[PDB]
Amino acid sequence: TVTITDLARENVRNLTPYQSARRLGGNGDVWLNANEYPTAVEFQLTQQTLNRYPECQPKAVIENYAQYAGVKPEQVLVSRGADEGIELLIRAFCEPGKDAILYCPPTYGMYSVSAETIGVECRTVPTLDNWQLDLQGISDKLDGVKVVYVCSPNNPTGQLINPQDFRTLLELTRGKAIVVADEAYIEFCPQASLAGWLAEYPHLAILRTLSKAFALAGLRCGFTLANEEVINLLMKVIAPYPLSTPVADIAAQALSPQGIVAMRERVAQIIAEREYLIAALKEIPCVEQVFDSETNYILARFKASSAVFKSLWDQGIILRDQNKQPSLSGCLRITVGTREESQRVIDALRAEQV
Amino acid sequence: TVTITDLARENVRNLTPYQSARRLGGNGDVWLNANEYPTAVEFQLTQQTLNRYPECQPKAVIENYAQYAGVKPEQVLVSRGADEGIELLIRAFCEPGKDAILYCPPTYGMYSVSAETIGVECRTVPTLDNWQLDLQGISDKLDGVKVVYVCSPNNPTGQLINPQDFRTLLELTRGKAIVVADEAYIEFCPQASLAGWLAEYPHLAILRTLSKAFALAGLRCGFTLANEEVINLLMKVIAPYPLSTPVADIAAQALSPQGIVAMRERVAQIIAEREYLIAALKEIPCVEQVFDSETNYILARFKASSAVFKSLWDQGIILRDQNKQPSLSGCLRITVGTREESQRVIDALRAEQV
Ligand SMILES: Cc1ncc(COP(=O)(O)O)c(CN)c1O
Ligand SMILES: Cc1ncc(COP(=O)(O)O)c(CN)c1O
Repeated sequence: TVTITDLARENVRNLTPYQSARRLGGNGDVWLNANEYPTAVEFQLTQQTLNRYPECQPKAVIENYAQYAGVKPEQVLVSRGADEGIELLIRAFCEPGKDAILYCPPTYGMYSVSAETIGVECRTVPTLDNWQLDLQGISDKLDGVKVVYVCSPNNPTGQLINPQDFRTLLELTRGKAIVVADEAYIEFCPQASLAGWLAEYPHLAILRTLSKAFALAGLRCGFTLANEEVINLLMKVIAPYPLSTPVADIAAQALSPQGIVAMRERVAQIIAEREYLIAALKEIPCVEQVFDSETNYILARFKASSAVFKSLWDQGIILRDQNKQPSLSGCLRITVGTREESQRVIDALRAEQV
Repeated sequence: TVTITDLARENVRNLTPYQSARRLGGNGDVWLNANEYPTAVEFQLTQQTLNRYPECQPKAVIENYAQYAGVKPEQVLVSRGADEGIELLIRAFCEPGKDAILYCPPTYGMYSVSAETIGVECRTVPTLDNWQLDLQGISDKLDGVKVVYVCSPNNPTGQLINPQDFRTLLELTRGKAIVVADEAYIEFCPQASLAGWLAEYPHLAILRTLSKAFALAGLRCGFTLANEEVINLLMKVIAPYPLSTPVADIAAQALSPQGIVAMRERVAQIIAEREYLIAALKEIPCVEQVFDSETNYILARFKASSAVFKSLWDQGIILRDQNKQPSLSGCLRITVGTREESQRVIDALRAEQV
């Protein structure tokens, strides 16, 4: 007898779904585990046309984002979060069972999940001790690679990748692979974006999202910025109607000139709060080291991190365990929330210190 | 020199994106080309939690739909329309370059588009003259097939597939392939659903949507109904956060007991309007034949169909040309809208008749 499971693809049977979830509804009161902006920003629907299909690429959203990002509208694609952008790039450039993607741990886990699910080889070149790119390592492992993902600023470590090294990576991949700069957190350090480099690199693509600084993770709205040739290829593999009208409606509102002003205020707010938390953490006994951050989260190494994580977890303070990540033994990632939430973390940590 | 296009997958370079679009903004006043409910049903957001990520599978949506469909919650998956359900099935059961899908033209075009884009062989077995399944043909072309798609009622022809033949198809595929009954239009003939057959067939999957009878195409919300084993496999390949909160919010509202009552009223409305249009069309000179329908659209063969289509198009009456579809020479698909819209069609057609 043949089971339904026997009919599934081998890679699908053996893969482990992305570990995003880690809930405890009505149990935790302080959520600093998903890099979400801490407070809700309200939006209401303005377009009651739900009986009709939306545009594949809502014009107002594309144009408002292009204006905001400083790129041409033809260089923008909107999708269901940066997560879908990751998928589209593999779907368009990586032949299953032939081509591979390359990423550098420790970093965002969806690059690997998407490739493994689609059936594309995952090539890894761990970053250096300070999490900067191992350029020599990458240079000798590019055969068969079609897409390279580099998160900058990096999640979960928090630092920016030296642009001088992005220059090198872009040269190494010229005429060989698409370089994807994941800028999910670039709003917190806008001057470091590679968006203005498009005219120099035909193979450069950039991932953006409304889930973090924009405080709209619930909208599942992201973008890919690239030269027209790349955008048009991605448009050949995207679903016909990837964005719902309610999302196009509210996303456009959030990207209005006033919306941008508000987003920048949110960034300033988070940066000021981040610096408070960083300074405070460094003084806590159970904290061994706090790593520099250019995002809305902080990576810190703790003494008995698993004990600390479980202790805060039971207290309703939900963080993100990084102990199993390469090079991140003893590290926990703390999202920057409100001052009160930072104080909850600080006070709880001071309660450990053995 | 290597171009960006040279880096794209061969199948991606050669494929032709799905032909959904056919717009003429502010030019057409009567839209009967996408099988959308003709009037907007208003919904407002009730959950201002947009800064937080949604659940992968919003509980209220899953439970409300399960209740409505008469199946167990564990037998339901929610996605970005039935379009994504089509994708998930290929993604979970079809190994690119090894396995194939099978469908029977003329039918919905996304089965082929998804398979071709992913890189899975498309096996076709045209339906018979009356668009019923060519069972003998299918029986001899199942080698390597992992997923079979059958739209019932069928788009664009409008008729139901004889359940006696679904029984045969299910036996032919037992322990070999997943049979997917596309029930995007089952709300118009609910008694014909195969949802109650799940306990008898481990390999049966059903596609459902909120885009038609539910009048919520703008929400991009669909479902897949199947036995738990199948649902769980599909859940291994779906994106971590496939549904936005605004959509989960409003979809749940539309699936409330009162929402179901309203949907059924919409169905009754459309059926009554459909019968009016069918009866009227048959009498028009330029109409050669009107085919039976159990949906919210009517397929009809016309004399000089291309002339008729262009004529109405220029008059602001937008239909869906089927002239290029196998066996559908001279046919146009007319969505059932309001009485006024049906009259516009009837009056325009009577203006031809040469
Ligand atoms: C580095 C990184 N990239 C991309 C994403 C996805 O962003 P999205 O909510 O637009 O699908 C995330 C969200 N955790 C992320 O951390
Ligand atoms: C037969 C059929 N199946 C599936 C779909 C997709 O439905 P959705 O708007 O839920 O992605 C459609 C929409 N035209 C359809 O006609």
